[PDB]
Amino acid sequence: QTSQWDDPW
Amino acid sequence: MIQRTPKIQVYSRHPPENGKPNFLNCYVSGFHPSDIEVDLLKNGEKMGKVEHSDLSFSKDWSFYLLYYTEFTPNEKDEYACRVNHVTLSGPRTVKWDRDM
Amino acid sequence: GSHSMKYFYTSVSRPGRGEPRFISVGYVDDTQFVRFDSDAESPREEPRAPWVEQEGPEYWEEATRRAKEAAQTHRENLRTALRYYNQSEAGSHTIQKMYGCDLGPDGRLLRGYHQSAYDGKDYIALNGDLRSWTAADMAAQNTQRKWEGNRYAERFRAYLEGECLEWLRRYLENGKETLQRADPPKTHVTHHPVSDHEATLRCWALGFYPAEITLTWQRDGEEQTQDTEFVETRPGGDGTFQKWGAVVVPSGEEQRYTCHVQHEGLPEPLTLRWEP
Repeated sequence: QTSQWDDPW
Repeated sequence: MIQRTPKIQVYSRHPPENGKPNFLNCYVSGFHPSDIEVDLLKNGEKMGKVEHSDLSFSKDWSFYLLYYTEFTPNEKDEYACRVNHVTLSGPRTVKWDRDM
Repeated sequence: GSHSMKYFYTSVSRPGRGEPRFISVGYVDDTQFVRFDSDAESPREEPRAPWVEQEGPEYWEEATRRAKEAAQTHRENLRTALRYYNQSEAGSHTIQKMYGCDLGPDGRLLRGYHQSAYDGKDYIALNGDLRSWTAADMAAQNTQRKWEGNRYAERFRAYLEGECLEWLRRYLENGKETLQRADPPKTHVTHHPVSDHEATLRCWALGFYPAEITLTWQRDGEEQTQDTEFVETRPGGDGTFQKWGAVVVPSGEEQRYTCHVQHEGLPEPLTLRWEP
């Protein structure tokens, strides 16, 4: 499953 | 910004035997951006039911896709793959060669 | 041998045509199993492998949620990138992110992946230590200040070392039949005319898995690199792969050339010559 975390640039 | 051309490979899923049902594959790779037109051609004519894989890319960031359809290789029929991309002056046609 | 789970995100802006596109594809080794396309009528995580279809509704719903959040985030990322490089709102731009985990033989994280690009060029990447970032330019270093400030690396390390590896193991078990297999290639050499004094020997390897393979030519025992051509490994569309390597050989010299194939599906590396 994909990651919960994906911080903005 | 740099835009990269599509490498094109036209081949068959299984070894080409006349009379035997098979799959025609046009694999396009190493291009950018992702937008791209791909058609499979039988005697210069657009084939009917052509499927393609989901957009993905390699480690060098270049995109790749596989287009494919059902076809029965025979003697009179001529098959090719037509690709158009922003990096090209126009559509590029690569004929299916049973030796490659 | 060692396995991996990798996700690929692609975000494509398109000024005057509404929202940007966001595709996400999941891979276990060389096998795709999940997709998500914002350009679908009803965006949602879909199965692309048979060994994942049997996943409960919770799985697909939550995955869809995460996918949508990622899509929005990247939609913001595109504008932010516009601001960083001081670019026009008219041009179309692309953001790509590959991230995943290599499950090593020791059952521990052999390698962690988290790297992204802008318009096809390196942007920012998580380093091998999984604690520091490498930014390609001064624009990415803004994002670096940001991710260091929020300890993003720690969180993502938590993900890679845990949930990522675990889900990878589960996927490996549920799809053991197609994932934990090594199919050797069918090989053969073909001859082709080129010149009145030259020809082409094409070495063929077909229907093998995984994709990783080594195809070489040797002249009387000594590796041959000149006058060679090795096409990029291509997909069969049936879960297999194909590859050929050709060499231009003067007429009458055919017997002196050999093809060498290495694949984990082969008990012993192959040596081939052109046969009548």
